[PDB]
Amino acid sequence: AYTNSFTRGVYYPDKVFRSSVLHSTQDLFLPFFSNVTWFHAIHDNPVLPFNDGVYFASTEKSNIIRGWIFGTTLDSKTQSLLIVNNATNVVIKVCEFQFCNDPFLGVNCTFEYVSFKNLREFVFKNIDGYFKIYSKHTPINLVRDLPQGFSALEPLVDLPIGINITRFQTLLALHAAYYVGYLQPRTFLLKYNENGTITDAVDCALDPLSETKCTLKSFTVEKGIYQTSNFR
Amino acid sequence: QFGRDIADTTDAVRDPQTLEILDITPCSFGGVSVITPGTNTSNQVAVL
Amino acid sequence: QVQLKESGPGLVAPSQSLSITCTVSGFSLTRYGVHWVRQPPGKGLEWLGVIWADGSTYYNSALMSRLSISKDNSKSQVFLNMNSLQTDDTAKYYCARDGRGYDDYWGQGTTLT
Amino acid sequence: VQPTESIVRFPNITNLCPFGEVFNATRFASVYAWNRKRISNCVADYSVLYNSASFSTFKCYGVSPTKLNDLCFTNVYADSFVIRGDEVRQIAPGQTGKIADYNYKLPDDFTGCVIAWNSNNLDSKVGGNYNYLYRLFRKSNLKPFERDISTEIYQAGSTPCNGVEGFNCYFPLQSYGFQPTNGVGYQPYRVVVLSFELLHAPATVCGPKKSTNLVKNKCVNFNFNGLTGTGVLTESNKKFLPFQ
Amino acid sequence: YNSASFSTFKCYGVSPTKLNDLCFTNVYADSFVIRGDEVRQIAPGQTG
Amino acid sequence: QIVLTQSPAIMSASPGEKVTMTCSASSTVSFIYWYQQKPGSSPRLLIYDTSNPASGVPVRFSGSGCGTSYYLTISRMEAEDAATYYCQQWNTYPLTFGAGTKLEL
Ligand SMILES: *[C@@H]1O[C@H](CO)[C@@H](O[C@@H]2O[C@H](CO)[C@@H](O)[C@H](O)[C@H]2NC(C)=O)[C@H](O)[C@H]1NC(C)=O
Ligand SMILES: *[C@@H]1O[C@H](CO)[C@@H](O)[C@H](O)[C@H]1NC(C)=O
Ligand SMILES: *[C@@H]1O[C@H](CO)[C@@H](O)[C@H](O)[C@H]1NC(C)=O
Ligand SMILES: *[C@@H]1O[C@H](CO)[C@@H](O)[C@H](O)[C@H]1NC(C)=O
Ligand SMILES: *[C@@H]1O[C@H](CO)[C@@H](O)[C@H](O)[C@H]1NC(C)=O
Ligand SMILES: *[C@@H]1O[C@H](CO)[C@@H](O)[C@H](O)[C@H]1NC(C)=O
Ligand SMILES: *[C@@H]1O[C@H](CO)[C@@H](O)[C@H](O)[C@H]1NC(C)=O
Ligand SMILES: *[C@@H]1O[C@H](CO)[C@@H](O)[C@H](O)[C@H]1NC(C)=O
Repeated sequence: AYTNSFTRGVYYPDKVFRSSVLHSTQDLFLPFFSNVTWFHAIHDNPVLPFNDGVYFASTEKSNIIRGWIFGTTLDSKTQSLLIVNNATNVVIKVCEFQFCNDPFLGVNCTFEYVSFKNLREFVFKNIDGYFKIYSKHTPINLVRDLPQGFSALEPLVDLPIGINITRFQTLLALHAAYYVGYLQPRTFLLKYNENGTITDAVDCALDPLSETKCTLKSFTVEKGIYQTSNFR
Repeated sequence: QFGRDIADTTDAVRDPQTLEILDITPCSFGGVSVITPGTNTSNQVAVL
Repeated sequence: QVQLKESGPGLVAPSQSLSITCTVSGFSLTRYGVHWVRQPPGKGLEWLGVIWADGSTYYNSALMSRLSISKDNSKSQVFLNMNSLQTDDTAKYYCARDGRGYDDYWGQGTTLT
Repeated sequence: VQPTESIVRFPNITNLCPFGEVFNATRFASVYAWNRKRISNCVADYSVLYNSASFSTFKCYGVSPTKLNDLCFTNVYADSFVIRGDEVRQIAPGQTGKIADYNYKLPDDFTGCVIAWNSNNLDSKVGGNYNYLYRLFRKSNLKPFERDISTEIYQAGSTPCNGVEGFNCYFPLQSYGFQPTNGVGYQPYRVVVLSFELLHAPATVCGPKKSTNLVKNKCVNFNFNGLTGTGVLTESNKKFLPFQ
Repeated sequence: YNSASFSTFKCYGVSPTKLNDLCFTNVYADSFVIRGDEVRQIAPGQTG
Repeated sequence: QIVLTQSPAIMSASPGEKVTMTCSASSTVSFIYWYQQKPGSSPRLLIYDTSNPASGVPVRFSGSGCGTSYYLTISRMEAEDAATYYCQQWNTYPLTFGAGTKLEL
């Protein structure tokens, strides 16, 4: 069912520092007030399409999500990224690991590296084989349902895994309300504050009022009648 | 075989299988206008 | 079996000419290639080799007078003839075939001079 | 007011890359199931390539061989191939042919440059070097930079050939032959391609240019990772995030 | 297109990827032998 | 290309005394084939590219080389009697056969 999700699903489209500016860009964004699948981790871990890139968000209390796996068949026939978070040492491998029939967490690699109250949101996308990672850390206090608010994700890590990602899967710990959104080639106006953090956005195709705001390049519209588009 | 308009665009074609003439009329289109009060008052709008 | 066999090897004479023929069975001369290698007594071997489907020829030699391939392309035999070969050459003559690889088979013939 | 002096600074990391591991090494991949290699944290030192190279072709897109030192490249990838010279002309963007449809599609929007030299003294074989393998039929044509490693027997009729050879049924794979006295256009070539993006990104591989000290509050000609200009450099309080 | 015997395909009229869809009112085949070094000479604006 | 060969003259006291064979060549050669001969009678049997064996030969062989110099190593049993080796190049004509002499008793 729909909720008032507002402006979730917005990430930094590029790596340019900007402040006190409204920037219009075309990229893969989460449609405003769109459907996001609500998953449960009690006592629901399907494989979802990736399309051209996926926005990720999760809320945790016991670090249930510790590593993502990307691939096509999950059957040892191709290279598969394996991420494990044990102690405080991140280890990344992309070998053809033999996984169990039912992966769970208890309470040919080309790039190896070895080192609810808090939601850690990430963006994972593959452009010409390049695995780009974005993230943002912020405290919240909400367990029951989708968090209300806005939070933009900065990039931190770029892993050259070289896998064409079309599907992805989550990991549930069986004895963690995680969120999955989807990107679309929508045009958004992103507002950067004095510290260069985007706090809001307008989806130019949500409705005629959003079209008016997008056309006039402002978040306030004066009283009157505006010609904004053409029906085809 | 071909017809032309004032703008030199294609007006009609003869079907290569059945020798009939079909007119080509561009698909329906038109302007959309939005009548709205300021956002400091209400979020209700009307569409013309 | 796939086979190479040696036929009418040269025999002692005062005349310095010598003749030898080699015969092939279980494969056609149009289907693979056969290479011809010679050893002086007390020395390493010496080589003449060519790669073909049929009818082609390739040569490199320190001397080439009177010399070009001689062949009876009915599959019967391949033939060698030289005026002075008895003194100059051919204590032993060897008959050998090559394919794409790891299918290479050798036959040995002994020439009396 | 005119500038008085230039200020040049680059990251203080030097080690050999080396290029010899990419270029000089032996027995590199066949045309399909080609390989990708990544290079970081080394001095560019192209001048050794300028002196040593005897390569029969260089062509570069969006860059020139002069103005090539004093460039910092954010990512570097190298791809190696064994090819027949008609394909060497085919490897250009926008073309058509077996290569551009089936194997190694290359986009018109590209910033790299591609190098070829003729290996006939090594790659060719007496009796043919069959180990170089290429694919002749596919139901559709690929988008740039992805491989296929597959076999699903091609059907050339309405009836199936039931996953086995038979009537109107072909194995999609065939072998090149290169020989002595090869056709000069046919004979084998080795091709290497490099791809990079030149701006707005922290980089690691920089050219062989020594740094100097920087002087503040004066009009200077500066060069930071290839970005040049004239201006006064002062302190700031802008807290950049790690990726910026 | 599948024949591998051709060394070069440079077109000035139509793009090499459009020949599968586009079709023509007439085709003429001008057939003759030239010297290799003169291949560059068969182009508009060239002399010899 | 001309190729040049060296060999020792040696008296053994046991098997496991390691043995090496070497060839040196006048110019670059990319592909070479590896052959063993028994004295007195001269059938021919081959060890080919990537130094993989043909049928009918012991498993303990490995070959790897460097330009203008080729090496393969053998450890035990009958090769002490049986091994005489020739090196030949197949990249361009003429296919020179090479020469030499080797013995163990
Ligand atoms: C992106 O990954 C997808 C997923 O494997 C690749 O698409 C598959 O291609 C095979 C080969 O024909 C098909 O049999 C599968 O049906 C495809 N998968 C799906 C989900 O449709 C695709 O080739 C990859 N593309 C790139 C550019 O890497
Ligand atoms: C969004 O999810 C709700 C769940 O009840 C569903 O009814 C609705 O059809 C979905 N939206 C679209 C566009 O399908
Ligand atoms: C977790 O502990 C195991 C114990 O053997 C170790 O092998 C592994 O490297 C640890 N995890 C990480 C991510 O380092
Ligand atoms: C690793 O890649 C090589 C290609 O160099 C391939 O031959 C091999 O099958 C791969 N093995 C695994 C386990 O992925
Ligand atoms: C921006 O950073 C400064 C640094 O002290 C801080 O005072 C200010 O509150 C920040 N602004 C926002 C909107 O967080
Ligand atoms: C096929 O072309 C012929 C040629 O005139 C025509 O009579 C016929 O209508 C065409 N077929 C169809 C299904 O239109
Ligand atoms: C709209 O509301 C804003 C609130 O900040 C106020 O400043 C502005 O004067 C208002 N305009 C009108 C036309 O009421
Ligand atoms: C390539 O490697 C060979 C190995 O001996 C060496 O002689 C040659 O100088 C190297 N070439 C370059 C350009 O490094």
